[PDB]
Amino acid sequence: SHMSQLAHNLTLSIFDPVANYRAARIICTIGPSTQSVEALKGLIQSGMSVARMNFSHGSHEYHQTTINNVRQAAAELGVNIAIALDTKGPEIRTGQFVGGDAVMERGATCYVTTDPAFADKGTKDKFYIDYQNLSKVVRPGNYIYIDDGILILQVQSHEDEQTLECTVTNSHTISDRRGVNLPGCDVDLPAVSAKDRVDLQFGVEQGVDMIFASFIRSAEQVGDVRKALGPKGRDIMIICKIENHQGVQNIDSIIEESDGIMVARGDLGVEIPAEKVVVAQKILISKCNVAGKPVICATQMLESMTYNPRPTRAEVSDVANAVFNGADCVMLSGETAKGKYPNEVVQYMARICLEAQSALNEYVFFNSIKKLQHIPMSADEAVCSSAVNSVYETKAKAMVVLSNTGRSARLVAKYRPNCPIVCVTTRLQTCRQLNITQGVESVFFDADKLGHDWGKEHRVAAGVEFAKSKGYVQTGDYCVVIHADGYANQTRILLVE
Amino acid sequence: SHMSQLAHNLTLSIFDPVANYRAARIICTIGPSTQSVEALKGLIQSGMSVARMNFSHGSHEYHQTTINNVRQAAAELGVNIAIALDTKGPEIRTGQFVGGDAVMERGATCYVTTDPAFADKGTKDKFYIDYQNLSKVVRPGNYIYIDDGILILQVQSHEDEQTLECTVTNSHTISDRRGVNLPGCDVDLPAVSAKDRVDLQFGVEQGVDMIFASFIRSAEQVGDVRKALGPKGRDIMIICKIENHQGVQNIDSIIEESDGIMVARGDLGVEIPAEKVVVAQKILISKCNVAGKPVICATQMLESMTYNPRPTRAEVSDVANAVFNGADCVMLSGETAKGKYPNEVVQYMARICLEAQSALNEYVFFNSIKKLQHIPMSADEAVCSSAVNSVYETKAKAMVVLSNTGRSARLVAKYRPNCPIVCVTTRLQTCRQLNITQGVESVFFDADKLGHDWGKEHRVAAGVEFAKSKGYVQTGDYCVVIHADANQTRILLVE
Amino acid sequence: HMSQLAHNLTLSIFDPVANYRAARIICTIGPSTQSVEALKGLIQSGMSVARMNFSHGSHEYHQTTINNVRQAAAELGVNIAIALDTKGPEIRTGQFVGGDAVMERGATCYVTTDPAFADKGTKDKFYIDYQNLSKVVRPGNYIYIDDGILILQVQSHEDEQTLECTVTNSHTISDRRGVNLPGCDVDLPAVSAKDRVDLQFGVEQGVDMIFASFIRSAEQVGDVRKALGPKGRDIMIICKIENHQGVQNIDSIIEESDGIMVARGDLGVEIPAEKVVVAQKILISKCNVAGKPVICATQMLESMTYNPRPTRAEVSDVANAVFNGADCVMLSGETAKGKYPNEVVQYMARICLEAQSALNEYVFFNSIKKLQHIPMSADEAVCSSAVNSVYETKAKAMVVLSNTGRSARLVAKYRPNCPIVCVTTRLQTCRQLNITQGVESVFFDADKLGHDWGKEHRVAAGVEFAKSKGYVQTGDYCVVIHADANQTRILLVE
Amino acid sequence: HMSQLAHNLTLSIFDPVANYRAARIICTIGPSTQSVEALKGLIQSGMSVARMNFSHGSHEYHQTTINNVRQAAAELGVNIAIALDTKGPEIRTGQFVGGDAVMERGATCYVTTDPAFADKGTKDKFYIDYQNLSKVVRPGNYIYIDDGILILQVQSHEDEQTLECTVTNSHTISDRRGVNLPGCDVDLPAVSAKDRVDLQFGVEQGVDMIFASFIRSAEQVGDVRKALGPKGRDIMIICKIENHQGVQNIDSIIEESDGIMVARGDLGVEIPAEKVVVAQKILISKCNVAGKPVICATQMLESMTYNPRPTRAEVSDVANAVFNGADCVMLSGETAKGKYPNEVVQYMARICLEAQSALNEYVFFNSIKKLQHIPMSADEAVCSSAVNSVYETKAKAMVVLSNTGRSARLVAKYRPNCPIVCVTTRLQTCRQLNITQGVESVFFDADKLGHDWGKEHRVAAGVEFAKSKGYVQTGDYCVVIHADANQTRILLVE
Repeated sequence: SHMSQLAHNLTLSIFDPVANYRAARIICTIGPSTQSVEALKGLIQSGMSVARMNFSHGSHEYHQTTINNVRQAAAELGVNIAIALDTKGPEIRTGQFVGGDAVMERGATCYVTTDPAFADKGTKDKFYIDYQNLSKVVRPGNYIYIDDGILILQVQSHEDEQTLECTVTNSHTISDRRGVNLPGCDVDLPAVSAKDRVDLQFGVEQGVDMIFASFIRSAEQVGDVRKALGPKGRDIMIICKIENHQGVQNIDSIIEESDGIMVARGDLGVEIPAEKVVVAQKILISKCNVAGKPVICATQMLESMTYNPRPTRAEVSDVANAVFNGADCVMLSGETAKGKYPNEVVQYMARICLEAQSALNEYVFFNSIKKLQHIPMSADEAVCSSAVNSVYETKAKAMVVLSNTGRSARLVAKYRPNCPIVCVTTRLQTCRQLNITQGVESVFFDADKLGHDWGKEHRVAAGVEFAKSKGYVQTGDYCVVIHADGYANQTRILLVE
Repeated sequence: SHMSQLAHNLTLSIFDPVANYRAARIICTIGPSTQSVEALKGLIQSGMSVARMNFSHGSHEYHQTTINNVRQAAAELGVNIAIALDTKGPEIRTGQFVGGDAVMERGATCYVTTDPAFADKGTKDKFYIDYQNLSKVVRPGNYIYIDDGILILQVQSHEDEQTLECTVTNSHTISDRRGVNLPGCDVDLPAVSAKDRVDLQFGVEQGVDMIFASFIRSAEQVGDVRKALGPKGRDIMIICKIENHQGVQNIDSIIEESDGIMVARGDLGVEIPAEKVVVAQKILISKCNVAGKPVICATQMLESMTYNPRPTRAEVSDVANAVFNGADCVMLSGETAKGKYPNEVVQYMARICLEAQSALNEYVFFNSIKKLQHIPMSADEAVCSSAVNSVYETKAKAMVVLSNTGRSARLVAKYRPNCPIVCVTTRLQTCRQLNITQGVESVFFDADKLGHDWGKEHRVAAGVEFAKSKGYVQTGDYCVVIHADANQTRILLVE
Repeated sequence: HMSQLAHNLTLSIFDPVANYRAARIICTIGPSTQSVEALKGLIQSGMSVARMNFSHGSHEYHQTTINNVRQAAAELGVNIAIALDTKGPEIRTGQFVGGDAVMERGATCYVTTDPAFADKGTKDKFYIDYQNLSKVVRPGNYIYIDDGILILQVQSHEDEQTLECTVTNSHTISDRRGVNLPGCDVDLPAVSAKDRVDLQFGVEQGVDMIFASFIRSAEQVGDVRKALGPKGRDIMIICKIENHQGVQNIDSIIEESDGIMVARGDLGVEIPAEKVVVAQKILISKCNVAGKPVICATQMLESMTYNPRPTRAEVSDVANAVFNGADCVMLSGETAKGKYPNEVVQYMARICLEAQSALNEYVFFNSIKKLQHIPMSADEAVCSSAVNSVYETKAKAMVVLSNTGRSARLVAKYRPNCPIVCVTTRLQTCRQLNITQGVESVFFDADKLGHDWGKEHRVAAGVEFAKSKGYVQTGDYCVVIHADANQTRILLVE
Repeated sequence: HMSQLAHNLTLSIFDPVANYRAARIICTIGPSTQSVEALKGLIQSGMSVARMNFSHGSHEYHQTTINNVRQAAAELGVNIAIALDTKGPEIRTGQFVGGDAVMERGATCYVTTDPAFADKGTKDKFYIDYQNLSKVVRPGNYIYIDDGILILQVQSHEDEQTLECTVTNSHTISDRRGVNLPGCDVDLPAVSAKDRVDLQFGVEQGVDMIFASFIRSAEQVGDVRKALGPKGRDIMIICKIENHQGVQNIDSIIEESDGIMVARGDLGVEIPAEKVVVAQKILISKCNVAGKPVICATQMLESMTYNPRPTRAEVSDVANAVFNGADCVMLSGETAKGKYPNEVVQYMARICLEAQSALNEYVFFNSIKKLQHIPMSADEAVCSSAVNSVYETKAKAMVVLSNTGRSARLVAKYRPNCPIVCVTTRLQTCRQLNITQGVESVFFDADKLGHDWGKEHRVAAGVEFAKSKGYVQTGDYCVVIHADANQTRILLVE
């Protein structure tokens, strides 16, 4: 019997043809070294499906350019690249430093103020932290984690109402404006602060496709986001970023009430042990798989390619095992944001994603997933899992989903067929929005030009002809056609003509 | 965990409402006590779906009458009753006896002859056997089996070219013209005798729906029967009767080449031990479910109700278990042909079938069958097996299968959904012909009167309405629609 | 190879029968089989359990059965269990003038509780032994005489002891027949004062098990136990399920008793016959998962009471009782008053052997396995993991050392595809194991052949039996198990 | 609840870590961990195997490694395995004047086989030790240098010993680096004269296992056993899979060797990085199914050679080596020339502990069982059934009496959710089990504490170890097993 992965690894051979449709999706973070149309085209061409604007930095005019360029680059290449707005959030940062940085030393005693006068002239003996309620929330004995939690200062006493005496436990030199975390204090900051509310309204007007919501801990907080986007942005997706343990603990309620998860390894790892982050990843990705919402593998992906032409052995296994975990998206930050090799990172990630995938036990995923759905299931759920089951039964070589919001294509993608899925939509912003779901590819069908398509056949042909041109289907091959969402519900098996 | 029948048994309570819609189908043998339109109406009304005509008896005129009445009775009630023409076959029989019977006592010597002169005036001391090359095929020491093999004669020598000296081993008294079996001789008779060919042509002209071909041993003999049916009957269903051990052996090549099987326990029992025949049944019924072609639990069904008002505690278990094995159909012979209780026999069998069926693990069938299909499967095969899988996932209280030849209805029927299957046909014969396939009902759709229906949605509506008015589905209930040959599945939210 | 259906495709009727019947046969003793010569025949035809029906005959009569069975079995060097089937809360009609009655339909008739009318009853007025009948019966209620194929309907009280009754179903009735009262409180004690003495008789005579009649409560079993005394703590209690009051309770009744008997006939009194079949499946599958013995009970090979061969259906009935999962099949009238007691059993052997050797053995082991609460008790794991070892090695026999039978019964629970050979110091264990399928019991006399502190001697005797019955040869594998402490060997039969 | 996906849904990181590390850690001893003081520290941090890399250093040197490992583990009263990793058919470049070369791009450079260039090479012409190099290479061929990251193209033969080469890739290369020749029959024998001598030294010093290099062929393993000779028959042969010829022949190789090491580094030379990941899965799962130890091998925690903390990716990579199914993880240079040798092992242990205590155990047990041929031999079944018992009973530890250690190794194969405690009279079994996951050895001296014929003393010692490690308590169940015969017990720990 060919039950589960172990059984499957025994057949696999690396010398066999790399089965060619890359399911996994790549997000890049745009920044100084990739903002230009020209360099964006390269990103698209290397394998980007999502541009990620990071609102922790840059004016609106900045991001506005990133928005205009992405659109133009994409239009020139004739593809659809989803734009994502990534929330600043309830961030806590240190001030700047005189000279480059600090040089925090071990034995050292140092001072930390919430006095803004020390922002523009920070020093390694005393520096700024922008969290105004710092000295009203911290006791002596507590630690302040700085710079990805790699620098730890214990708090010793209150120098003044605004300044903190601090011992320096760890030691390492640190750059301008770094990530501060206060374990064991209620950080009162709201998940959608004054700035975010205006950042998110900017995103709605500009027609972003999704939000990457930073530091979500509450099921209730995802609510504050939805509300701040307003009804004029009821259709924009909310992809919650899990960054702290409060978020892991509340993953279920957060998933039940969101559109997807980004598993932010870097941040979790600030106060979660690095080895436990590995498990955390597995748990998060799989909860998402089961729920059928998109999940993104987060930070420190191919980290060495920010400054080197070739990634390290380990970095590679990290990407591969991310796919194996069951990731929809892998993502790059600095590597493409400020990196010295923006095309090469994306290309190489694409290759690793392609490989890993073609070695996965595609089936088990489906079977495992089916076995966990509550029966009796909703028509459209059954409609999809049966279609996927049909793919497997017939060895069908492509699926054509006619989907208009994405619901269907996303709920099919849930059941992991061993073939490419081709989504055909009259909504362009669906094409974009399906760039975070694995294995789906979107073919736009223009209802303004090519008619209303009542008989629904014109759109199905459009899907097959695409599938045909991509190499998925040849005259003879089978093809599972599905439509879900009183009509709705419908599946054909087509003989590709 | 709930994997198989044992698990399922622990939850069942006999006191629970009996899931209505008897899946199994009933075949009756028409004869003197059921030929009247009047009696046939009661038979139909009692639970009959298939009227079997046994051509081992009666002129064409007799069966013309059977057909005419079966038809008119059914037409009057507004139902579709399939007519089976049961082949005579390669039958060996004895002649007649002076007075009712024989009276074979034990160590007695008797003479068996192939001389037709003795056919009308036979005796316990010497009588006729119609198979002409009897003497030319039998060695001394062979047993001659008579009357469902309950009387065994041993052959001692040839008295002349036409007569055999026989010793009597079993003692029983025997009626006129009983079945004769010769174990261990080449019974050279054709599987389609010259008489069979005319009977079969008579079948094609009167528009029978199927042949119940007796004594099939070959892959190739099923051919012989089709070639005899001619091209004007290219559509008539051949059901192969498995009646002997040469038959069980070749069951596989036979199934692969026929439209269905009848497990004739009585005839298998002539020279296979009863206990073995039980297992034979089990094999043949499962071999047919996986093959997806009909199977009929054949003989001696509810036997004592030929002449008693109520059947025996055993006869019932025997029926219950027939449905449990996975039979499509249950057939009566003597009970309805000559029977003193033709209605009550069908009603009781109706009731037993409903009960057993409603206590069977429907799912374990589906899955067990799904996991025995060689992948990759042909589109419609998958389309159906997944359409069923859709049912179990949604607890859909009905299915609507639009099928023209019955192929699709039959292929869904194979995967045992736990609900009524409602077929819609634009061919009337498909309605009759589906009466041997389990848990399916047919709604006819007159493409002549009600339009040719392109969008195939007028037809669905009808299939749904039926289901709605049979009690199967209401507003809110889910319903699975399927058409194959092509390929299309909907899940309807019945309004 | 998941399920039976899949397995059925591979079977062939022309393949040799695997020689070892696993199901066990119980025969009821009566006039035609009480003699040592008749019992010898019965044993050799394949009887495993002498059933004494205490509804009929004195102790002296039953004493004779007990003495004669013992003497028969001994002469053949075999061990035969002895069941004391209980009378219980029976209601019977009185006697009749001339053979029977002949109840015709539209007839009005009279049913008394007055004892005077016992030995001289007619079809116009006849006795019923239930004293409180008239006090528990509203007019309109049906009375069910004779396995409930004669249905009276009550019309009024002619007096305190007599009921006016209209006759519904018309069929003639013999002497003294089973009366049943649907929808009344039959106040009859499960263990009655006459039953008390009966049970104690069995305790003194060393019967091996009781077939307690008409069990309705988990508690009623208690009544049987409390009456067997502390001197009969070892006697097995098999509950007979004879009514819907006991089908509904089957669950708690299994959890308390030592095993079930599925009395199809007496269930069939008011439960429609078709359902009885399903009830049969449920009870057997329930006992099976519980790992306690279950007997398919009445109306078995019913025509072989007067005929030399059974009816087609009477065969399927037996065959299906084995597939259903039963440990035992029973014969009542067929062996008790039958004309062909030997031939009756000899078919039942043959049918059992046939059914049993076509029955997918694995699907059982797996089905029961996948229904046990985890974590399971050591002894439980021990056996299942041994039966697992059996399938993994294709081991051709098992050897269980059990002193009470517990271990053997827990091995037999998980259905290996081979014989189980039990080895015991207790003789009563040999007998007691005659109702659990797939086991054969070898006596090992701790008295004459030493105590066996190594267990190595009893095991040689296990294998040696196995080897002799043609189960295992030099080369074969034998799974050796001892539970309760908790040990399992896989032997390479020398 | 079927597979990892289902199990992942339950898991939470805040559920306390299970306190037993199954994964085993091998360290390559080098110039920074050869002292007893340093070896104590390694062991204490979690090293189970000292690897002697014979590509470098004299016999004298490794003699020192052998003596110290011995003495350190004796002082700490622990049993520590000594592995001899073989040089094999290595192709290496000579030394360079200055530190190294600095290969700039499209520049012509020369390659000699002429020894007189070995000690004084330049970036313009340098030595390579393979003699038939120029007899075996065509113009148009590639010479790979330094684990792949420098590619030369052969242009023409300057002379019988010198190749003209264009430099394709630009990176500088240190002293004596590895040379590879793709699409050339590298003829060198798998066990060379120098290796033959090396192995005999191994045998004489009582190494416990060989880490044989560049194993391409099922019958090259044969050559290693021939060189080890009859005096070293009981030394294990762990074949290193290092080239693609070995990934193809893994099947024939595994079934013929004792175990597999997965040398990502050298596999990575001509096999694209992302494929190696897959080859790792394939090689690991293959061994698990075969029941032989597999070791994840190169570039493990690579940055901790120079840094006090690993990277995020390095951690993932270790973790996944456990999820993939490795028995062992190895550190090469990190403990050899490392600057944080203890901390390297410490961090590694910790990772392996985390990964494993979230690694669905039961799926391994089934994945493997459902892949063994039936009918399996008694000891196979005795072991699988034992584990099945472990699961049915939620037993908290196992105890194997195994002398050569076959049975322990063959139990570990089925992956119980408890620690395995192996008990042995043979000291060398204790060390040799240092490479199978989730097993610990207790040495039972047959010379001081009697022979123990009834095995009862040895089981006590089994359970006591268990007890003192906080695995089993007065109350918990413990599965005892001895195979090769074939006996399983479930003990209620006293």
